Amino acid sequence: EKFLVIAGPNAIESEELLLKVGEEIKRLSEKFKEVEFVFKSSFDKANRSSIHSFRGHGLEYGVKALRKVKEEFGLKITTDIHESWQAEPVAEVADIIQIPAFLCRQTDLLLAAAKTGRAVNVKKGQFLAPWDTKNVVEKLKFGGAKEIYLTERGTTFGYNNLVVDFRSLPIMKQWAKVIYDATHSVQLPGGLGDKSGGMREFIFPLIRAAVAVGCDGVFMETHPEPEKALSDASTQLPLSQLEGIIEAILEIREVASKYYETI
Amino acid sequence: KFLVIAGPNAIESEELLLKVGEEIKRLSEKFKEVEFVFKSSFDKANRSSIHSFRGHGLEYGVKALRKVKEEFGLKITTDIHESWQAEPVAEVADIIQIPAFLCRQTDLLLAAAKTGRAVNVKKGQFLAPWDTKNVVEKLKFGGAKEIYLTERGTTFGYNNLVVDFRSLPIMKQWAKVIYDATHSVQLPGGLGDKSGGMREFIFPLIRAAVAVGCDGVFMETHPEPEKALSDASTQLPLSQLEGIIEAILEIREVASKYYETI
Amino acid sequence: EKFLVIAGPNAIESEELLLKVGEEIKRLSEKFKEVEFVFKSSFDKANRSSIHSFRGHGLEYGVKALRKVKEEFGLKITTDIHESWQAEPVAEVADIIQIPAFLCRQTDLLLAAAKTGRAVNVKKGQFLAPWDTKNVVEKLKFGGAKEIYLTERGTTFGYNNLVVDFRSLPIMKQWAKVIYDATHSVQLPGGLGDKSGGMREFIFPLIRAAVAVGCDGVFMETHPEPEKALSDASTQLPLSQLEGIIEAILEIREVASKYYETI
Amino acid sequence: KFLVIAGPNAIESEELLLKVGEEIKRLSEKFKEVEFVFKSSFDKANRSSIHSFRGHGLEYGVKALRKVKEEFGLKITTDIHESWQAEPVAEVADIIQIPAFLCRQTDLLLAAAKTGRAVNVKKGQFLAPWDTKNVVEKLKFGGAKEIYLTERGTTFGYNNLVVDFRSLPIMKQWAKVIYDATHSVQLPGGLGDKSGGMREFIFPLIRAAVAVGCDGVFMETHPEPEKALSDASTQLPLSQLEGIIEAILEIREVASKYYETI
Ligand SMILES: O=P(O)(O)OC[C@H]1O[C@@H](O)[C@H](O)[C@@H]1O
Ligand SMILES: O=P(O)(O)OC[C@H]1O[C@@H](O)[C@H](O)[C@@H]1O
Ligand SMILES: O=P(O)(O)OC[C@H]1O[C@@H](O)[C@H](O)[C@@H]1O
Ligand SMILES: O=P(O)(O)OC[C@H]1O[C@@H](O)[C@H](O)[C@@H]1O
Repeated sequence: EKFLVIAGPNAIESEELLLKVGEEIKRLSEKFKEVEFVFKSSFDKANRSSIHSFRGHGLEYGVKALRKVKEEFGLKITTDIHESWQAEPVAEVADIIQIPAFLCRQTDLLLAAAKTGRAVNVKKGQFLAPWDTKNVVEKLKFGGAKEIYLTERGTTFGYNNLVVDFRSLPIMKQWAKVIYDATHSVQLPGGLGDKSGGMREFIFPLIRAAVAVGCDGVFMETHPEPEKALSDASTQLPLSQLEGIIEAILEIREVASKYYETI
Repeated sequence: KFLVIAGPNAIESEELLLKVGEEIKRLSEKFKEVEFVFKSSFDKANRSSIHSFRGHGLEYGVKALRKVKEEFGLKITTDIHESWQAEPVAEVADIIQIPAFLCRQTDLLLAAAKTGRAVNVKKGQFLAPWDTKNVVEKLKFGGAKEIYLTERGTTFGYNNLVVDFRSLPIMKQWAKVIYDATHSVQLPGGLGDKSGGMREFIFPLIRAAVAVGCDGVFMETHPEPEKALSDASTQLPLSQLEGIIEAILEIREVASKYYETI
Repeated sequence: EKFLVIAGPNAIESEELLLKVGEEIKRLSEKFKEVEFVFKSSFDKANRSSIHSFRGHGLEYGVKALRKVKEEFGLKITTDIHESWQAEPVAEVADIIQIPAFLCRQTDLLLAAAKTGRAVNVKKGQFLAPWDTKNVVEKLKFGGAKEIYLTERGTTFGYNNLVVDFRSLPIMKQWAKVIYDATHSVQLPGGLGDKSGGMREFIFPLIRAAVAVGCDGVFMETHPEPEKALSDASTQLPLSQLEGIIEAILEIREVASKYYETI
Repeated sequence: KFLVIAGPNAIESEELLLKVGEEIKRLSEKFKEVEFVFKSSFDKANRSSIHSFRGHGLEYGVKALRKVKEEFGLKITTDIHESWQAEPVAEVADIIQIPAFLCRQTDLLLAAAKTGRAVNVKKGQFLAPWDTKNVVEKLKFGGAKEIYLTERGTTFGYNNLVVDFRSLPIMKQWAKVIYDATHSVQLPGGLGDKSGGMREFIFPLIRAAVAVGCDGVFMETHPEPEKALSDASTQLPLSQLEGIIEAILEIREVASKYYETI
């Protein structure tokens, strides 16, 4: 099957940032024809730790910027919703509606996404056990979703730390396509006090682990200059490294694929 | 004075709310040293299963809660799940409750603060005690003046929660602290299509809460927990409420002498 | 029943330190007649994180120093063993043989303590679940132990941190007398890099929690000047505070006792 | 070259050791790119139950292991539990293994280092990856020159272990790293009087280990795990060993190009 790579800047800092990142993703989609690229970026960070952190420029602006990426680069789009009413308008541009980790249990939000007809990707809550996502998929199917994804993004391990239990990949694959979020999996929630931290040095090794185990795609946030990102600056991958990382996971996936267990 | 938040988990009917409210009123008259606040959710917006009980709607819920406040003269508290619900709920709710999974949703917090009502935030199972400082800050920015933080357990491996009592003194640095004696013993998704829990530990842990030191306790109670349409594994039998309250007042009286300052 | 208080300096830094601490414990045992005091101190710290940390002055010296405390103050004694052969000689002075947390599963060590005829107190491993201690008691009974204690000293919670799940008290009470270790429960394993850290400000509050829940005794390490301790300096209680803490737990125990559930 | 530690968990009999040793020898001849080390414990000193299988003694165990080394010319590794066992075991063991629960016992570590043999320490379920720096230091102080650190899971709530693969690169800073594919999927005391485990995850996680990067893998194997007198829930069927090894060599070959330096 076609491997999915969801990538883009964490937040829509500006329409210009999106086009800059989108141009590279478009170039990569031309080379890596066996990959299905989906451009990602949030029109709003509705769950920042601090009231003083960057949130975004609103839904209207965000959708407009995302539509510009799809229009100019012919790229598929995905962004996350935070309250039920946002589903309808976001569905106008988003091919995949993303459900935030903390909100993976909010029935109304899941139902709102499901009835749009768009695909739905649920970030697995840090409080959820792999087998607890079965009910998440059931809600979505009940709501009309035909294309469902579950994203592994780490589990609460003590305070301000997350661990990735790779056993979750084959488990969640029993009821949905599985995506591995390579950048949030290394973040240290609230690690910096007023903001979450992260350990970039582990992004690549853990992504190699994910593809060796077997998943249906990877989620990677990238920015031209991570250090200047208005959000998740500790975990966003330098745009220049995207190509190399993608080539690596395709190679590892190929050599490992024959050993992937049938679920 | 000591705060005691109690009532049925979900508003299964205003009939249920009146029966429980009646007992809470009787206790209210018996323990003048305590401030009772009646709690009940008009909607369970985070059930594990799509087929589980959610409720009868915000309008039915607000009406029933209003009945309780008018008939028993009890303060009210219920939780909201989306920003637009803050305003209508503020009509009856003396304290607006913010769900644990939603403790980081800025718009929900601000919406609650805007109503001018008191705000009680359930500490997320994914949050560290010190991470709540930022939660309180958002609320103050939103104009909230009476803010509470509720301990309800922390993710400990899969389908299990642990109560780190160090959180009580830590959170006390920036807000009034409440101990949720009901959900702290629940086992998330432990029953497959529902969450479980161990009632035998409710009392022991609540005794620990007052020995450590907290500004109040949160306890869900139902006449027949077994028949509850929600959180049946953790809800306390209405008949046992009085005994537990008297017990925590006694322990608090003696232990309060040692509560550390600030 | 008579409440047990196990206290003393973490390690036998010198015979003089033991006598100094012992004099205070003797004085307290005279006032708190309803309490059964047991003097504790390790003749060896066999599990320090660093090879450069203080271990002790040997078994022979340690036993001699402990015997001096029992002889001079008529106090009961308890110390921990690390290998099977130490049981016999330690049993000569120790009324209660303590089994280290990391060693709570070493069958031979448990058996060695059990056959001495002395009481045995097992520190619950940081890797053990409350219900896993049942088999620990079974081994001891099999080995001849008639007086068994299980000590709560925290559970691994993420890295370099421990949490106390007070549900363990009523659970372990099903098969043994339960002791709460008020000082190790607040330590941060390896928190200081080459040594473990600790948070003293939580010692008293958590001990209040333990007695409110209900236990058969408390374990508290104390030192005249914690800051100068050659081990566990972050968690040892100033000797001057011992009396106050003891009085407090007796008061809380009394008021709470009528509510203690029958196991 | 890549290290592969394999063999039956416990020395149930030298007969069992010879049968398994025979297959490991055959693989040894088939994969010259790999260095095989035969493993088997002469004693299970940490069983949950007093009634469970422990072994036939150090003398019987050392003799059987010596048979394996002499008949198949395979290096040997077995674990010790008390300081005095280091010396006699060093007679046959090329690598002395230190049990996870005992990774902080200074005298055990020093005793192992003194023999001059290689030392492989199972990382305690209570240890953080960075805490192992001190473990290696003790061994160097004791005179050890060939030191390994083995990842075998970390305590994650009750009766469960999680593998934090970030530990591989972190521990690589001070020792050669081995991934225990067998015990990493075990569920401590999960079966009441014994530990459980989920075999279905052994292979997937071992693939992750080589993709991340490690100096070797540790896998316990038994002709009929079902009949094993120990760790029956995690031991790998002898027939499946070849396939898994070929698979990890292939993955390692491709992924090794990306192993980060230092
Ligand atoms: O405000 P902090 O704690 O940095 O992090 C919240 C972030 O974590 C993720 O949910 C989002 O990317 C959001 O920006
Ligand atoms: O998993 P289930 O039992 O469906 O729901 C979890 C419960 O935990 C709390 O958030 C609510 O009271 C809710 O009903
Ligand atoms: O060397 P560190 O890490 O400080 O701590 C080991 C200590 O933790 C407890 O088992 C003992 O009291 C021992 O001294
Ligand atoms: O709980 P049980 O199955 O008795 O023993 C735990 C096992 O885990 C490992 O230390 C040993 O291989 C031992 O046999």
